[PDB]
Formats: sequence, structure tokens, C-alpha cells
Amino acid sequence: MIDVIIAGGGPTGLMLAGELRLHGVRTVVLEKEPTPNQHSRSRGLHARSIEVMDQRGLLERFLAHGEQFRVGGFFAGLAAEWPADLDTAHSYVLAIPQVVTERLLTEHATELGAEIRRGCEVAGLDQDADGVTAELADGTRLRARYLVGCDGGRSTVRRLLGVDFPGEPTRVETLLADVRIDVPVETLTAVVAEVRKTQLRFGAVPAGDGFFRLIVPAQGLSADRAAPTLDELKRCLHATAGTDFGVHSPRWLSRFGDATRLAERYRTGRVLLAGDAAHIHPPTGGQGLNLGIQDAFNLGWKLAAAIGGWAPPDLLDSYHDERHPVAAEVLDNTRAQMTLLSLDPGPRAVRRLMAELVEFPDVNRHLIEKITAIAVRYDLGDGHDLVGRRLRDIPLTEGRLYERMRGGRGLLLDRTGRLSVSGWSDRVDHLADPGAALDVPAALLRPDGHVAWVGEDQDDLLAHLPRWFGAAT
Amino acid sequence: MIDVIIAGGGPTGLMLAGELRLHGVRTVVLEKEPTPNQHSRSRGLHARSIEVMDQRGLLERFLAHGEQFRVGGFFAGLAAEWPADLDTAHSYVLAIPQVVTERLLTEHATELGAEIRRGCEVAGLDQDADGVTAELADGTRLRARYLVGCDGGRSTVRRLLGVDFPGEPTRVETLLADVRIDVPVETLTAVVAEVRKTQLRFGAVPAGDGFFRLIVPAQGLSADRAAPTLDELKRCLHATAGTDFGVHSPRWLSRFGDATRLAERYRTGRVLLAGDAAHIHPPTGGQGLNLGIQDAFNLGWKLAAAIGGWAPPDLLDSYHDERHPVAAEVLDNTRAQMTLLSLDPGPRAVRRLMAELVEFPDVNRHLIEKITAIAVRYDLGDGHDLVGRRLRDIPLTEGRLYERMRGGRGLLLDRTGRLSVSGWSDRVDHLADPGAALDVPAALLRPDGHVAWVGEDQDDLLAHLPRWFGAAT
Ligand SMILES: Cc1cc2nc3c(=O)[nH]c(=O)nc-3n(C[C@H](O)[C@H](O)[C@H](O)COP(=O)(O)OP(=O)(O)OC[C@H]3O[C@@H](n4cnc5c(N)ncnc54)[C@H](O)[C@@H]3O)c2cc1C
Ligand SMILES: Cc1cc2nc3c(=O)[nH]c(=O)nc-3n(C[C@H](O)[C@H](O)[C@H](O)COP(=O)(O)OP(=O)(O)OC[C@H]3O[C@@H](n4cnc5c(N)ncnc54)[C@H](O)[C@@H]3O)c2cc1C
Repeated sequence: MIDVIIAGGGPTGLMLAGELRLHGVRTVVLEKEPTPNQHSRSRGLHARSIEVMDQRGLLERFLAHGEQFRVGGFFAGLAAEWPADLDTAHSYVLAIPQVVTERLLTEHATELGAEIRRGCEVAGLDQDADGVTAELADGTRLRARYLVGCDGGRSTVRRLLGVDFPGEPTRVETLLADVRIDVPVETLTAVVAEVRKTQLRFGAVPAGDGFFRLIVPAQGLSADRAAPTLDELKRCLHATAGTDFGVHSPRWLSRFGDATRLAERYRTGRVLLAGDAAHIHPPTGGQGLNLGIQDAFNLGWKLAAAIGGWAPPDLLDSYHDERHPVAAEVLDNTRAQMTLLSLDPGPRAVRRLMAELVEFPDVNRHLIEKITAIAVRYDLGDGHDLVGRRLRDIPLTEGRLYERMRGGRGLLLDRTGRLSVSGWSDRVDHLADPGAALDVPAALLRPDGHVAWVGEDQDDLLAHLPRWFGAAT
Repeated sequence: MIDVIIAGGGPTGLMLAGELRLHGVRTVVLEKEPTPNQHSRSRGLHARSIEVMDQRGLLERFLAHGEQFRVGGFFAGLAAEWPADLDTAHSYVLAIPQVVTERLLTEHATELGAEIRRGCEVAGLDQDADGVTAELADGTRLRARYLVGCDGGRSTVRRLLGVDFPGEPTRVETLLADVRIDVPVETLTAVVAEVRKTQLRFGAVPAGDGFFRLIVPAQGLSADRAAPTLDELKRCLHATAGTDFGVHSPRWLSRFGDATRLAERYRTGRVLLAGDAAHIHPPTGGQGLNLGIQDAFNLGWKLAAAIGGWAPPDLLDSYHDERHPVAAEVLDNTRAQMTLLSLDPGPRAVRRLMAELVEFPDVNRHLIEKITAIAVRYDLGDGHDLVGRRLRDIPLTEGRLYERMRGGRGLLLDRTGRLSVSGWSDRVDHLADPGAALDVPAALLRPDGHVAWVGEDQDDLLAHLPRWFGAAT
């Protein structure tokens, strides 16, 4: 029997499949497209996603297919330096195309035994007290204990669940185009720099093969929401840059809005939502793909705990309680960024003020920590500021903390030489290392790296173990 | 013969008259209203204006008619603490009604020998190579060497000069009302706090005599721009608070827009502009009256230098070069503040972000230093960061720096015990005090307190003296 069906083989579903396969969960990914999408939206990973890959041993292969960058401008394009005091051991951006990211995640989920089934489109679902049935577009049916809708921003699973998707509608539309041009690159760059003095939703990135990635504001809103024709691209280029640069031969044309919507419930019985299926927003700051990977990273071990039969009764609901607010804040900061990109005189004045403010180090650090998600703090109810946050990588006596996390289990980092997780040993590893560069006596880490407890008393630790690791065995 | 005619007896003109009378300038103020306006717009003075009064010995009488406050919320109503590290010796707000401020400034200009003429409205002007003629509404004429339009935001002088007044038109209108209500004050306060959770352009301040100062957003824009009727006040109260509180018996009704305009030239021959005559903007931050007082403080000694015949040929034009950019930045930060008061979802998201940012001390200090004008730096062409800024009050061996400035002349603060201003002694005082709490060897201060030179070489000081104090005598 299949334990979990994943609808959608994007980065969220692929990352989710990897996290489930770490614990033996029989996992089938139903991906509707017959062949992988060759068009990249995302252009890299932010610090928290980079850490997550390192916690799972995948950073080396990601670094081998990407380039590290330490540049500014990630909050509404506000030029700045990279914050020199970012509280991460992975303080950089990893430039890597989403097609490459999906490739690496596909290969890792496969080698762990996840079953990827392409050309399989979920069309219906029927759940009861024991499992979920997925109905494919060809009439075939698949049965599992749980189904997770990782099927993108226009999620079939979300619609079939009737989950409300409230937020702000699209009011600003932008065009996307991979095209060839009739001007030299230096001519394109000169015009772009002139337009970007006021209109920052205009840009051009070469693809290296003679094609150019163009971003250009749309004119009004479209009724069809369909892909723009080449003619529409030329009209918007003329309106924004005064010329269409002789664009021709598009190999990709697209239109995206700035709508911000959030699923009201991440869980409906035995069906859950993750990634763009649970939340949509503009790509300001490059947060969507990171937000989806970290949804799967939060959900994986919890869902595996359910399949394993040791999950506490509130564990699975903690996926919603923790990730729904994180997405709500992402949506809010993209609405703020979009306003800072507005041409209206009011927002322009606020933008100039933000330019003054980001010159202060604690502002620049605060904005980047927001964009890169390294400052996310779940409300776990404890007074300690570290509890609820992810623990950064730290040097041990030999090696580093993240090298001990590749199994996806719990981890008690103990410097007292006195604590014990006896009774939860199959679920929580005991890292007794007084030489660990951490200024707490001990820290209990969930399998997602988030701190669940800090202290030095054994009896205090024993009372905090059952919430995230169930009953002692 | 009259040296200077001042059109308008508001705080700008009254402050200007005081600065001119310090140097014997025969000064006539032509104020159109027969009796002083008893309605206050401003509710106090910010730090730079407070310092300016202390430099002229007027702070004691201002403090005796006002109350000192150290509270937050001066930038777009963003709640915060008063910055604990504000770089002023006068780190507070002086709560004092504008009617009281105008009263104190009227009495001080009079006791210095300025001639205030009420019921005198400037209707025309005619200038030539030798002077200016003011034509009053009753056909009488007055002749002087210079005329300064300090006649408010709808300046007659500005219009007659044909000076362009570019900027942003009014797009947001707000109502003002001194009225009585039919509800207890605690009922008014409860409703106000509920509305101010989203609409921050709504407020109520008691007047102490049973009347209440109401601020309420208007509905759209008015064609007449005339004063709102009581009916219009009730409609806007219902729309914004759901009730009109039983408002009745208005003793003041007003409407103001958010237009931001700036005179293209502060000087036209022998006619200059100052205060609201040179710039209009919303009252966000309470900056207008301070901006006007500091216009007069910049212009006074320069205009007196012209009348005295020792002004360098570029001195009078430096009034525009220094004050026009200062006003432009005030206008810009009020457009930013208005956006932060917008109800639209975009600006609301940016406001929440600003609320996060102002918790950082250097942000809170930066915004308040902007509002209170203590960080204004004129571009005097020198590399030293202090040059162009006003020097804060500092302790001397005995007393403080500002006590030596009441004559409105130049001041060389010398700690080397070696420098000399011989040749400019009638215009620049020599404060030789090695015990002065200032970490420069010496600083040359203009009569407005702004630093013109810093160093220790006598020959370097002699080359900088003529620019602001003319030829040696
Ligand atoms: C222009 C642009 C630029 C962006 N730039 C960045 C960036 O720089 N950084 C960043 O982090 N993010 C960025 N994003 C966002 C990022 O691309 C998305 O958030 C990311 O793809 C989300 O992954 P996902 O797996 O949730 O969903 P998706 O990638 O949408 O994939 C879901 C999968 O479900 C499949 N599917 C759909 N329906 C069904 C069905 N019924 N049955 C089975 N399978 C189905 C789809 O074929 C697809 O493969 C950008 C987005 C855009 C539009
Ligand atoms: C609601 C509101 C709240 C405000 N709150 C604050 C605040 O908290 N802090 C702050 O600093 N500022 C505030 N301001 C702004 C401040 O009130 C003005 O900037 C200030 O009055 C400017 O002074 P002024 O002397 O230039 O001009 P004004 O005060 O306008 O006075 C000019 C004078 O010229 C006279 N006059 C006009 N035409 C003629 C003519 N033809 N001949 C002769 N005389 C003439 C007028 O009668 C008047 O007395 C506020 C403004 C408003 C509307």
C-alpha cells in the first residue's frame, strides 16, 4: 500500500518526497507533465534553503551546479551591500536555475526510492476515515493513507477540497519573455539602465545563447489572463522603453499578477497543501520556491511520524499552525515591495526614504533576514528567544552540527554531559559534545532544525520530549 | 527710509523682523488682518526651532508659555519612544499653541523697534534698481530697499512676482473642526481609538473649554475648496467613525489638502519669499512653522548684511541655495508620510514594515532628526562633515555657547588660543575658550549657528572669512 500520494512534482513535492523517503514512507509523486519543464522561474536559493540542503547532505551537489553571490537589492530592488553580520553560516545566495534545482531534487527523491509518475494528472479525490483515493484524468485510481497537494498555484487539490483562498486580487500585471533582439547587448543595457531610474519592473538578463529574458510591465489587466502575444510584448516595450529592440522568435511568453492569496486551512482531514498550492504572491525577493521547500521540510518528518504511528495527536496540525503564518508574512512583505516599485509620487517618496534607511546595518540585515527566512520563529510557547527558531550551523569538536542531521531525526545537542533521551532513542539522537560552539547548556532540535527546548535539567527535558517525539518506548 | 518691508505678520515675518531689528534695520511689517488670528494650527516647536530661540535668548519666555514633551509618533504617527541619543542639547518638543508663538514673536519684534502695521494688505508691488514699492489695498504706497513676501501659502507677493510654484496637486483632503459634542469624552476617545486602528487621519483633541478639535478625512475633493459646512462635517464623521457624536456649535471649520509646492526662485531681484509663501505641504510631522522660522533665521542676517553694505555679492543668493533644497526634502518626506497614512493594502503593508524598522534606534533617530530639522546640512563645499551643519549647544568654561549668540553676529569658537578675526571684529566675535566642550581646534559659526569653517590654521581661517562676512575693515 502507498503511504503518501504527492500531487505535483515541482520542487515542493520533490523535496517532500525526499523527506518522506528518509523514513521508509512509501511515496508516489503524481506529476501531470510528461517531461520536465525546461523554463526556469526561480534563479536560485536563499540562505535558509541552502542550510536545509546542507542539513540533508545535498549542499555539495547544489554548489557544484550553482554560483555563490553576496550582492544587495533583494528587498524591492533597494541597492545595498550584503549584510556582513547575517546570523547564518551560509551567508550568500546560490544562483541556480529552478530547472536545475528540480533536476537535483528529482534525482535525490528517486535514489531514495520515491516513485515519480509523469503524465499522471490528479482530477478527483475521495477521502474517508482510513485513506484518500486519487482519481487520475485517465480514470485510474490510486489509494493511500494521505495525499498532499503540491500541485502549484492553480492547485486542483485545493479547488476540489473547497478550501477558501482569500487575499488581495491581482491589480498589477507584468510580462515575461525569452526572445532574441536586433540590438547589441550594450544598447539594450543602456536603455534598461535609463528606464530603471524610475520603472524598476523593467529588466533584461541574457540567456547566454543569444536569447534574452525580458521583464516588462503590462498595460492594464487582461481579461483572458492568457499568455501575451509577441504583439502585446512589443506594445509594452514601446510604452515602457520607447522601443521594442526588434524582439522576435519568442521561445517563452508569460504574464503574472501580484495577487496574494493564502489557503485558509493547510489540512483537510487526510489531505494537506504545500507550496504554491497553499499560497501565491509576487516574485519580489525571490521567496516562493524557498517558501515551498521549507513547507515540505516542515511537513515531511511530521507526516512520516503519522505514518510511523508515533505522532502525537497535535503534531500534524502543527504544520498549519507553523507554516500558515510564515506564508502570511511573506505575502505581506511582497505587497510592501510592490508598493516600493510603484511609479506613483507617494510610493516614490517612501522608496527614497527606504533607500536612506537601508544604509543602516540593522535595517539591511532585518530586510535580508526576512527575505531569506533565516529569522523565522515558530511560536512554540516558550520564553527563550531561541526556542522556535532554526539553529544555525555550528562547529562541533569534530565537524559541524549539520553533518549529524542527514537522517532527518531529532537531535539533542548536549554540552552538560549529563542529559539523556533514553526512551526516544529511535527518534532522537544524543549529541553529547561539550566542545560545541553553542552558548546554551543543551538544545533539543526537531528534525527540521528548529529548537524545541533549551535548558540543563533532565526532568525539564523529559517533559518537552513528548510534544514533538511522542510517547517513550 | 524703510530698509525692509515684510508682507505678512505670521511667525515667519515676525521672526524675520526680529532678526533684522538686531542689526538696526528699519523694518515695517504689513499684516493684512486687523487683529491677531485666534485659531492655532501648530501645536508646538521642534528641536531646531527651540535651539534657535535659545540662540536669541527667547527660550525662557517660550518655556514659560509651553510644556516640554518627549514622546514618539512624529513620523506618520509611527508609535515609538523619543530617541535617547538625539544630537541636541534641546531634545524635546515644546507644546505651545501657534497663537501663543505668534504672540511672543510679535512682542519681541515690537520691543526691538520693528513697526507692525495691521489692517495693511499688500495688493501690488513695483521694484526697480534701487528699491521696491508696496501698494496697499487702500491705494497707499510704501517704499523700501527690499520686500520679503512672508504672506502665507496663498501669497500675494509670489503671485505678483509670477514665480512658478510647481509640485504635486492636492489629491487628499482633510477636515478640521472646533466643535462641541453630545457624548462624554470617554465615549469619543473609545470610538477614536477604534477608528485609529486603521484610519489614522482621524483624531480628537479637547480644547479644555468644552470644545473639541476634530480631524476627519474629507469625502473626495471639493470644487470650491471653501470651508466645509457643519453638514459636511457630519457626513464625514458618519463615513469615518459611524457617528457624528452630535457635533454642534462650530467655532472653526476648515479644509486642507496634501498638495506639495515649492517656489522656483526664493529671490526675484529685491523681492524674496519665506515661509508658506515659498512652500506648502501637509502638516504631517508638524514641520511648516518650524520651516518658516528657520527660513527667516537663514535670511535675517544676510538681508541685514545687504542693508549694512558689507554683504558679499553672492550672500543674498545663498538664502535660496540653502533653504530651497531644505524645503524640497520637507515636501518629499510629507508625501512619504501621507502614503504611510493611506488605507490602501499596499501602503498598509509598507506601514507595518516601517513599524518594524522604527524599533531600531538608528531608524527612530534618523526619522526624528529629519522631522525636527537638527540634521540639516547646507552644502558649503567643504569636506568636513560638521561644515554646513548647525552647531549644537555646548558647555563653555563658564556658561554655554548659545548664550554668546544673542546679538546675531558671527562667532569664532577658538580653542587654540592663537586664532584671530582682526579685520572682521565688528561682524565676528572671538570666543577664545580652550575649555569649550568641542572636539575641533576651532569652528567659525555664521550668525545662524551653521558651521562655516573648522581648522587650526590662521591663514586657512582668513581665506574662509570673506565668503560669509565680507571684506576686512
Ligand atoms: C517569474 C517568476 C519568478 C520567480 N522567481 C523566483 C525566485 O527567484 N526565487 C524563488 O524562490 N521563487 C521564485 N518564484 C516562485 C517559484 O517559481 C514557485 O514558488 C515554485 O515553483 C513553487 O514550487 P511548487 O513545487 O510549489 O510548485 P510548482 O512549481 O508550480 O509545481 C507544481 C507541479 O504540479 C504539477 N501539477 C499541476 N496540477 C497537477 C495535477 N492536477 N496533478 C498532478 N500534478 C499537477 C505541475 O505540472 C507542476 O510540475 C518565481 C515565480 C515566477 C512566476
Ligand atoms: C491644520 C494645520 C496644522 C499645522 N500644524 C503644525 C505643527 O504642528 N507644527 C508646525 O510647525 N506647523 C504646523 N502647521 C503649519 C504652520 O501653521 C504654517 O507653516 C505657519 O503658519 C507658516 O507661517 P508663515 O508666517 O509663513 O505664514 P502664515 O502663518 O500663513 O501667515 C502669513 C500672514 O500673511 C498675512 N497676509 C496674507 N496675505 C497678505 C497680504 N497680501 N498682505 C499682508 N499680509 C498678508 C496673513 O494674514 C498672515 O497673518 C500646520 C498647518 C495646518 C493647516
